[PDB]
This record gives sequence, C-alpha cells and structure tokens, in this order.
Amino acid sequence: RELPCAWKPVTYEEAHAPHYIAHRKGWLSLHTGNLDGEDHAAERTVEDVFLRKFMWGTFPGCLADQLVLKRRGNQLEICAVVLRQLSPHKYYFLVGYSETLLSYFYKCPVRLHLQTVPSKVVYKYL
Amino acid sequence: TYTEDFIKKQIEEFNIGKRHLANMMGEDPETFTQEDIDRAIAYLFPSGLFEKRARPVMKHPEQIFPRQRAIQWGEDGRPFHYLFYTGKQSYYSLMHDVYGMLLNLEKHGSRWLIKEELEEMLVEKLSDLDYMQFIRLLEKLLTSQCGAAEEEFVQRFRRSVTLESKKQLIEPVQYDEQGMAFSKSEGKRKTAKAEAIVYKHGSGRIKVNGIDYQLYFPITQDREQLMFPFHFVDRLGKHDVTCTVSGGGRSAQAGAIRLAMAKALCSFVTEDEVEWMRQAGLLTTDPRVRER
Amino acid sequence: SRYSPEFKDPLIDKEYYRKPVEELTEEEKYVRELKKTQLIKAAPAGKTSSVFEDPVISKFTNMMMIGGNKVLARSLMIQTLEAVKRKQFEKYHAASAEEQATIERNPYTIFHQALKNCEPMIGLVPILKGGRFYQVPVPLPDRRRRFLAMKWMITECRDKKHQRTLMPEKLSHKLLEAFHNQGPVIKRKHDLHKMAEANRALAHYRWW
RNA sequence: GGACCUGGCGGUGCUUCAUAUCCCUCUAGAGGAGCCUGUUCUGUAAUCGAUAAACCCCGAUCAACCUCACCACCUCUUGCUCAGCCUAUAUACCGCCAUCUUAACCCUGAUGAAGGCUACAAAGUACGUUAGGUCAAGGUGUAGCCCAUGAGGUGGCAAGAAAUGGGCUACAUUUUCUACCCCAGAAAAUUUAGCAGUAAACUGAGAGGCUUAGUUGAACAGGGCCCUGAAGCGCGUCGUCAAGUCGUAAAGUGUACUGGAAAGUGCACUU
Ligand SMILES: [Mg+2]
Ligand SMILES: [Mg+2]
Ligand SMILES: [Mg+2]
Ligand SMILES: [Mg+2]
Ligand SMILES: [Mg+2]
Repeated sequence: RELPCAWKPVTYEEAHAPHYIAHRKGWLSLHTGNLDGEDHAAERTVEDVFLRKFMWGTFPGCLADQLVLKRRGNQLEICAVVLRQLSPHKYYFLVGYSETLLSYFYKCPVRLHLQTVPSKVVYKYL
Repeated sequence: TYTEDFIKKQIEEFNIGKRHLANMMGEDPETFTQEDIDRAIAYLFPSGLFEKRARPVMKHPEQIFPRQRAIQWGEDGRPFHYLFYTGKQSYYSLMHDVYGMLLNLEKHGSRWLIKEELEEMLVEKLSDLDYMQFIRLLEKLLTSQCGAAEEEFVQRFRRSVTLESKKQLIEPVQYDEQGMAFSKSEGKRKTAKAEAIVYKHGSGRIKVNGIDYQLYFPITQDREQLMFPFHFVDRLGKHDVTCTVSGGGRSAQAGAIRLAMAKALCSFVTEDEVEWMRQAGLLTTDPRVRER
Repeated sequence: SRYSPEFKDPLIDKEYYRKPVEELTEEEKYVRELKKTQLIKAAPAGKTSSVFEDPVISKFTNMMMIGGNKVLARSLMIQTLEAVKRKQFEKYHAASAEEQATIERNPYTIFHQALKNCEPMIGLVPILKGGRFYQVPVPLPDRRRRFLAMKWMITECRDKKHQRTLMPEKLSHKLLEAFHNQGPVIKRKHDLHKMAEANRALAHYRWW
C-alpha cells in the first residue's frame, strides 16, 4: 500500500486477553498441583503439554476450540469440542484409540468427552 | 436483530427451564422465583469469576434482549399517542402535563433526577437543553403551593440522598445494683481500645484498670486529655469514671479513654451540649492509623 | 489523608459555644447552623479547652521536638519557664522598693515579649530569572516573622559554643536577654534589617 | 477577455483564564576524620586482578609463603580414566527481565462550482521488535585447544600521585550508665523527603538486602508556569545569474522638478 495509508473471527478464549483469566475466562486445565502445599505441579504441566500436542495431532482440523483437561483423583477427563465434518465412525475409532494410548501412557483411567458443533462458535471479530 | 417470534420462543423456553430447575432443586415450581433461580444456578454452576456478569445466569428473556422496540402504531397505521409526530411523545407529554398543572395552580436532603436516568424512565433520548427546560418547569411547580398530588408528582422525579449528621447515639442510662445511674461506652484510638462507665453523680474520681488516673498516667499530657471532655462542658468533679483500656501505647490509650468518656458523658448533658462536643471534635473516632 | 474532604477542623474554643443566641448576628447564626450539618474531625492530641493552654508555647515546644520526643520537649519548656520565674523572683527580692514595680515575674509575659522583640519586619526572597537568583526585599507576613523569631531563638540555643550548659538554662538566659532588647537574636534581626536596607534597589517588586 | 468559488498554508504570533504534574518560595535533615570503590595521569616485563577455591573461628578483613590470574625462564606426552579446560556462543534456541510499534438519508442555491446553525430554536437526522541484559538459585544444543586453551617446576608481581563521584563506621549534654518504664542517683554546595499518622526517632516478627507488625510523633502549607484542557483576536496569504549539483526566515493616485534622489518636495484630487 502506501506508508500513511496504513496509518478475523475469534472465539471467547481467543478474544479475551490473558489478564482476564480469572475475571472473564477460566482455566483450561483444572488440578490440585498449583494449590498451596500440593506437589507435582510441573509433572501435571508436562502431562498437559503432551495431551494437548497429542490431541491436536490425532484430531487434525476437528477440534473447534481448545481442550479442557480435568483431573479428579487419578481420573483424567479430556473434554474436547470438535466439528461435525469427520464421520462418526472415525470419531469412535479415534476416541477408543486415544483413550487406550493415554491410559497406558499415563497409567491412569483416561476418558474422553467429545462435543461436536456445526462450526466454530465465533465470539467477535478482531 | 431479534424477531418477535424468536423472543416468544425464548419466553416459552425460559418457562420450561424454570419448571425444570424447580424440579432439580426439589422446590415447588408454582412458587419458584427469580432469586431462587439465581441461587440454584450459583449452586449448580459454581463460578468465581470476579466479573459479576461473566458468571452463568438464567434471566427472563426480556431482561436479556433489548425490548425497547415497542410499536407506536397499530395495523391501521394510526399512532397511539396524540404527540407521536413530535418524535418525543413521552417527553413532550410530560411537559404538557407539567404545564397544565402549573396553569391549575395559577388559577388557584434530595436531588434532582439526572439526565440519563430521566432518559431511562422516558425510554427516549433527549438533549441537555430540553432536560434543563423540564427541570426549570419542575422548579416552578415546587415554588408554587403544590398540593399532595403535585408533591408526589415531583417526588416521582426527585431522588433520595440521606443526610444523618448532628445525631450522636445517646447511650441508655442504666442503673447498677446500688441504684446508681451510669452509662457505658467504647472508644478506639490506633490499636488502643477503651471502655468507660460514667456515673451520673460522683466526686471526680477516674479509675483506669483499677488504678487512679494520676498513677496510671504519669505524663501530664494524658491527664489533660482525660480532663478535656469534662472541662469542656463545665462538670469537673461531678462524675465518677471507671474505665478499662487495653492495647496501644500511652497517648493512644489516653485518646481512647477520652473518646469513651465523651461518648458515655453524652447521656448526662443537654442536646445542645452534645452538639457542642460533636463540633469540638470530642465525639469523632480518629481514623488516622499507620499506613503500610 | 485518611479524612474525607467533607470533614472539617474542630473548634476547641470553650467560650464560643456559650455565646448567647441574642448576640448572634444573622451571619454568625447561619455559620452556627451550617456547622450542625458538617462532619468534624477528631480533636488531635495537644490543644484542649484548658485555660492554661497557650498556642505560642505549644508551637515553641513542637519546634524544639527531636524524633517525636514530646515528653522531653515539654519537660525542657516547663524547666525554662520555671528558671525564668526563679531568676525574676531572685532579682525582685534583691531590688529596691522603687525598682520592684518594674520587674516582671510572669514567665509568660516575658516569653511573649521576648519573642515579639525578635520578630523581623522585612526579609529577602530570592526570585529566578536570567539564571541569576535575585534577592528582593519583602515585607514578611505575620506567620513568617513569628516563625523566624522562634527559629532564631532555638538555633541560638543549639549553638555548640555553649558547652555542657543545659538547654533550659541557656534558653531562660536568652529569653531574659531578648526581653531587654539585648543578645545575639536581636542582633540577628538587626543584621537582616540592615542587609535589606543595603539592597533597596529592587525594593518595589510587589509580586514575589 | 469577463464574473465567481474552493481553498491550502504540515504556517505565523499574541490574548485570557481551568493551569493539575513541574516550578519558585517555604519547612526538616544530609560536607570534617578513617577505610573501601569509580575516573584520570604517571610507572612496570607484569593484574594495588579473583576465593560454589584461602584465612579467620567476635564482627569484618588486608596482604596471605594457600590457591587461581599476570610477567620472565623451563619441564612433562600418549598421558587420567578413548583423557583434561568452566574456553566461547542465550551475536545458539527455550526460560527470565527489559526497549520500542500496534457510509446512508433529507433539504437549500432557478437542480453551478457549492452549502445546511439559532433552545422563547430558523433543516438537518443517522502480536511483532532488539548485533538488548541474564549461564549465581534453570535447562536443550553447538562450536574451540588436545607437544596444549592440559599437567607441573623456578623466580618476580604486592604500584605512585592528585581532583572529583559513590559507599561503610563513630560523630554527646534534647547526651551516656543504672533502677524504673517517665517526680531518681551518678558520669561527662547540590541532594533527600514534604502533600500527616508523613518526615524523624525507637521496638518486634519472618524467608532465610528482602517481606511484614507496632510505639512516640513534628515544621511549612504562599506567588507562577511548562504543557493538554477552555475559548477569542489578528496576521500571513521571498528572490537571482545562466533550472538547479542556486541562496535563504494618516495612507494612497496623478502630474512637475529633483545635483545630498534606497526616493524627496511642490500643486491638484480620493477615502
Ligand atoms: Mg596482585
Ligand atoms: Mg583452569
Ligand atoms: Mg544478547
Ligand atoms: Mg529635493
Ligand atoms: Mg508627489
């Protein structure tokens, strides 16, 4: 263009800035590690990193939004939001596959909670 | 944009959800209320987000969607209001009513409504000069011998601000087992807390933690502070004081005791004297404390 | 400030409130009614309704204070007043019948007149322009001159040339000197009055 | 050739005030002494350089015959262990800090360029960036020397002088010691804050120079600006030798005379 001539849909998580994390947004992962006195916060962080990368590479172009990783006791719930573009048979295949891999990789009863949506739920435009 | 059919579906959905929530919480759906909805949604969907609006909420759809879009004419197209073509039917109707009342009266603490809240009541945007016009008409109505109907009409547009100074709560006069009248009061200064009992009759004896006041307060400044209340109202040597002070230091304890004795002595003086003590600074808790 | 702007200063005068309603002017009556509405600050530790209260001596005591030690400052002040009283009684008992009528024994009268004798009328204020601060004579306000008298007295009594002479005795002697228009504080007033007459070139700048 | 219109000056000054921060005034403390650091000059072959690596076993500390570092001479060699070095690089990434940037509609002018306000209302309404710092409470790599950037041995090295910048100690008579917690006895120039529970003085608790809890408790408190804010008036609308490879920020109109003419005077007219 020209020098003084210079002088995108976003979901809720994308729209709101980091300084709203406890004001408007929430926390994607929920666990006891960061509480006072509790241990293994770093191990939970590393587990979260691996889960997010694995899920984004195992459901490519399906996840409409970011994961929600809940932990109760030794349970590990992945609440994901996906699109209605892939066939349900492939979704069932991938759910079973991912559940079994993550259970045998983290030695805990992992479980997965797909929620399909017709399309990205755009909050605003930035 | 929200069509009326959309809002209708939202209303029926909300009613069905209301009965469902009453079912889940075990309450009677017939008497289930909006406050109950708020409490139940808070319980079932706990959220600590500081933004009050950000929490999950179940409102009646009219509360959520902007429903100011009221139609001003029927199917035949005739507008309902005879001042419709002015474009400010509400404001000019109100002005017309005020002018009519002023005509009738001619034939015979609190604050004014602000511009934005007047717009909210009228549901119409208005400028500053017309707001001034309306306020001057309201002033004219007030100055005249406005009757009860006109008084309440003005009160519709007069917001309430409470002023409650001058009034020191006078502690009750109790009677001890010996039949003597006394009054008890509390005071605080920095970290020192004092509680004093002033007797109606006495010989001027002050007793601090069971110790005479000149032995408990070696420094003359503190004794002057204890003297100030009784001296101010010219009753030195006419009351007995039994006070218990704890915490703080020398001067803080003296100030707490002074405040306690003044607040207890307000029971045995005339109301004019109470006001005088209030103006002399003798009945105010000093709020100055160490800042972090 | 922990006080809101609404809060007003208290009036500790005790004879003001007893003024009869009849003597009240309409303006004073309006002020009295207006104070009824206002919030009032708590009276600070210090001034009271006592009849022996003296604001000037209180300010002198506060100006002698070091490190918040008010007990010591007031102790020194009362020691000074006692010393002045005893010295004047000494001089009165040794004086002739006709010299006794002119010996002041009230230490408060002596203190007030001594401070009054040390107040300057004119001072110098520097003013900035051209890179050169300019010293212009100025008529001092009443507050400024009352402050300067006290500051000069205290600085004169804190001089290190007075080795092991205790402050009450130095201050009583200096006060009794100033009571008679003698001493170094009166000379410090004179040396400012002369150094303001030596510079009457810029004597008419009225906008310091 | 005649009439009219838009303008634009990335413009120029002033006027008044809101004028808070910032001022200026005003208030209260902060220079001497002894050591330690910064810079400079002078001087040496050289470093008055450092102790997850001495000493000390009150605190700290200087040089210590510790040891590393520097200077001058030498020695060792397949050696320690397919050895050995904290030698470089975040000018490798990650991490941690910091810098900077982030339209429509309706009227008027004869339907011309064009214009549209009055409230006791007269057409106007709608993330990147960085030769950045940090290798001490942290990582993932990449390079270097490998008869030496490794291991030893023998001596030296241990500076001098000023002016200024900074830091640590003691600095008292309103003091110091005891009993008490306040009526006793003995001793002898810039700068930093200000705006109040603040400055100053004095105690406690912590994680092991930094975070929290208290006690006593002042002095001064007036004038004007920079700059945005609120408006108003005015002004203002460059030249030259051959174009820049050039330089720079009462008043008028005529006419006559003019030899002290950067224009003046005389006569007649105009606003
Ligand atoms: Mg050395
Ligand atoms: Mg080495
Ligand atoms: Mg760097
Ligand atoms: Mg001529
Ligand atoms: Mg001429």
